[PDB]
Amino acid sequence: MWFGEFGGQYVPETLVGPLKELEKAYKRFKDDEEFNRQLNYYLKTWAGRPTPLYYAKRLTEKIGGAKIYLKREDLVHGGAHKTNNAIGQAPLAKLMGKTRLIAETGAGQHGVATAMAGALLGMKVDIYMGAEDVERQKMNVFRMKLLGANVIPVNSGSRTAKDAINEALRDWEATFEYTHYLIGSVVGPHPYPTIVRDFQSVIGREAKAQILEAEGQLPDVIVACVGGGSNAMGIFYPFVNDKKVKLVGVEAGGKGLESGKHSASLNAGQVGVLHGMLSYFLQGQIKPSHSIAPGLDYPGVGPEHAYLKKIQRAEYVTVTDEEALKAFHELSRTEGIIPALESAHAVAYAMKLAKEMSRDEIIIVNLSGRGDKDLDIVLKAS
Amino acid sequence: MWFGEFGGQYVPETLVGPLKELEKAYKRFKDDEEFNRQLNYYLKTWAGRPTPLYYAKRLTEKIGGAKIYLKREDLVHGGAHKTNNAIGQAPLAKLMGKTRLIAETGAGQHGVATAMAGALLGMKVDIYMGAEDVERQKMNVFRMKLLGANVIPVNSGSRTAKDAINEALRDWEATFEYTHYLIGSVVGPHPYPTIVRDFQSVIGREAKAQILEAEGQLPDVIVACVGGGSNAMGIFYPFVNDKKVKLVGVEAGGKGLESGKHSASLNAGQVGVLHGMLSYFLQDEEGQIKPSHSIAPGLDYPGVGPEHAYLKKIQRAEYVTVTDEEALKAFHELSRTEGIIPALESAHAVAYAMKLAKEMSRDEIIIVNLSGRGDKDLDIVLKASGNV
Ligand code: NA
Ligand code: NA
Repeated sequence: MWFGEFGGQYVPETLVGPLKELEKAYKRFKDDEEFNRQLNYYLKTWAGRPTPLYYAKRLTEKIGGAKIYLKREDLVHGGAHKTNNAIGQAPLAKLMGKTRLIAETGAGQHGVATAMAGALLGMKVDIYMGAEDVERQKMNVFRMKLLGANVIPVNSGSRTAKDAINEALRDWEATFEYTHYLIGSVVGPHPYPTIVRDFQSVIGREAKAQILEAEGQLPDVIVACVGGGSNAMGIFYPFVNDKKVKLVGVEAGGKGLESGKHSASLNAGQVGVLHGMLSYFLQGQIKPSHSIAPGLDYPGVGPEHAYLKKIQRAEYVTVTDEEALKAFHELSRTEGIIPALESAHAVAYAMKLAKEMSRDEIIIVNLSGRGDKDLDIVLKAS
Repeated sequence: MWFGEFGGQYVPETLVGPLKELEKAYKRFKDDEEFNRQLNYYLKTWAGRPTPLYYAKRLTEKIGGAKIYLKREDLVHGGAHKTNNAIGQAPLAKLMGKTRLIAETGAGQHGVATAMAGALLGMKVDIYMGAEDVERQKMNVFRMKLLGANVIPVNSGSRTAKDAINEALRDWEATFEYTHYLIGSVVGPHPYPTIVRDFQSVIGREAKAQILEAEGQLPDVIVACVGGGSNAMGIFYPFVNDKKVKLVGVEAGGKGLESGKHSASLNAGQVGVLHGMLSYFLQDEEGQIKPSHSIAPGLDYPGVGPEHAYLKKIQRAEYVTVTDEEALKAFHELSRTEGIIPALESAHAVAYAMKLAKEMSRDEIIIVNLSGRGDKDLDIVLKASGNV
């Protein structure tokens, strides 16, 4: 329910029933042999798991310190770690007798991931998306329609992600009998933060096993970018108990901390209730965020990261638009891997951290996705 | 050098030393322990091999006939099988003491794959590309420059693939001391058709093991799309001695075979010489390579590998055509039905597999090589199909 004081289930009574039903359904299937046989089989044959753990040899020699490994989630079907979550939540919903999936999206990336999972399982999929987001993300919207999903633009208020979230809550409230709300990150009321993190944990369990095979030891640092925080928890969570591993989350520094134009909820937001959870967001009411990485452009952050920060298990830092962009070009030229701009934040801070560390130390960076979707954006910038 | 009567080494005398040195190095390293260790390590950690074999249940049942499995080359780093070849050849060139990679590309996908490999190995990369093809493929070209590669537009001839290949050939002739010419399909002068096939054979080796594991027997048919024939030879080759295994190569039918606007070299082409090989080519009454059309840019290659010409002669493999209309429907169909957006080249294979399974019985099996992912083609498909 909670992670320290963070988390919770602060929703209108109308949503309490649907949430307990989700929580009970999850408790039953989570460890179920048959449900896990279906999920591991989709992740293998359909999604491509396991993803490799890659030694960035040339980048490492260039900077001069720590060995840099990349967890290559960029190679997941769809090009983004979000697939892991969406393909876990979709079959679950079908086991509860749901014929429909809804979800909201800002950058369009969870939109794509959900439409894909829906196509696979033959469920209807409706995606809420602010009309201003729709215009900015022409290609993700087309991807969604290609996969057979309906994209409902929201043409009220600020016409942004905040307006789309609310419209999806009102929808689910009306249609939970047959509809599952497929939340995209480790946010929202219990049990979503836990469910999402459990479905992304596969990343860390593989990474863990892959670095023991390659180096004979656990890593010294694990770096990962943080929007809501699903890829970060995914890779962090199997190492939470291992005291020797530093966990570093990298939030979107945007145009700089002092400009207002960033998405550093943990580093600069205040605690509050939002989206049915107690955590950090930028604010009284939500204030707008910004990031060149569209997936990091979300006012809030996960309550389990809020917790890890409070108890100091994990450290959180920022990287600017300019820093991520240079790391986008760096990894491309030096390793032949074009990273998602979200992932480039992690890479950019890994590059800074490596410089100050010893040649015998080890950083693993969660390369949360590939850069193909971001080519237009980088072309306007450069 | 030969596959029956096709293949050969039809290049100026200047290129014969370079091609002997390449053949000598390949025979030295092909079975070398360390070379294969490093190659397999890259193919695993950098490219993401193995790729899974995926059962498309929903599609199979909708059609109501033979089983359809997709070999998921769309998941390889880069989005396409091409990477398998590029990461085979680039280290080989380095071990030969070369510091520069050059390459032809028409769709831009091979040039991207070449750029990625050169970036990894820290080699210079020059990509020759038809000026008309540069204009039609702005994101693949941006990808190449992002990767550190220089792109060199070709304004000679019809400014298409054919001309890029010749300019590539002319450059290598001058610079072969330091430059390896990274040929991107099972084409070119010997030893390239053999080499490229050998580096794509991994696909069929994985598929053979995976289908045995999944079904307890070999496939009844295997379907791959054919431009130059790289991905098809890759999946075909480890099954060629398995006599019962049908092999089907699907070529671009374009607007229709009777329209001339297509790219079906094996079905409608004549025997000729181009690119330093003897194989099948699309040409007119006066011998010149005719322009090739397909909605799938990677099947614009105006000829085909000599080994496919050989397999067609001895009727080991069958070769068919599929139209733009048909491939485009398969692209939509696979996206809705399996949530996998295929490359338009691969959608040719799927389209044929969908036609073939319907006629076959429910206990027969078809492996389709899903050669690439469709992200690169979305601008094309939105223009063709429309903004829904
Ligand atoms: Na945030
Ligand atoms: Na052809």
